[PDB]
Amino acid sequence: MNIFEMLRIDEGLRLKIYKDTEGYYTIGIGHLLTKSPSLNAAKSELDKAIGRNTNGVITKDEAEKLFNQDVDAAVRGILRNAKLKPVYDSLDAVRRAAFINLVFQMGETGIAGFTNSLRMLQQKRWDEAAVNLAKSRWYNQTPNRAKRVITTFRTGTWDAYK
Ligand SMILES: [Cl-]
Ligand SMILES: [Cl-]
Repeated sequence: MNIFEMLRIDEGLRLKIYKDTEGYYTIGIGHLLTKSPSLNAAKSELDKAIGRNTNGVITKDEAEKLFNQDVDAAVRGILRNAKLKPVYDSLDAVRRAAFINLVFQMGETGIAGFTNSLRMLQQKRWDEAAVNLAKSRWYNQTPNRAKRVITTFRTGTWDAYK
């Protein structure tokens, strides 16, 4: 198991524009297109991201390409972020994948306040961090995915995902 397979389980793959859990226009492997309500604004962004007139549909290859870009940008953002970087550095390989998942999902941004959880993770207080992470809109909105991520942080293994 690796970050790609992990996120592919969490996000699924859809080749036609769809709405995500928050109601946003998405495509592929969790690739957010726009937060606007307009399906046309979504088709426009999609064509712009693909470099072709897509009519809201892409191929598996095109989906995989967006995915590779997005994981690369997720990692790079973490490494550029002064709050994130030290946590990431401190973690083992599995837990690093858990942190990447969290950022892919919610942006460098929204996780902005796992301030307390982040300090807990850096300190390696696994159980306490898992408890703190669970007190979040994140956990309440997408409880099954949150549980898997949380378990990866607690345990440092891929058990939640076999
Ligand atoms: Cl893009
Ligand atoms: Cl879920």
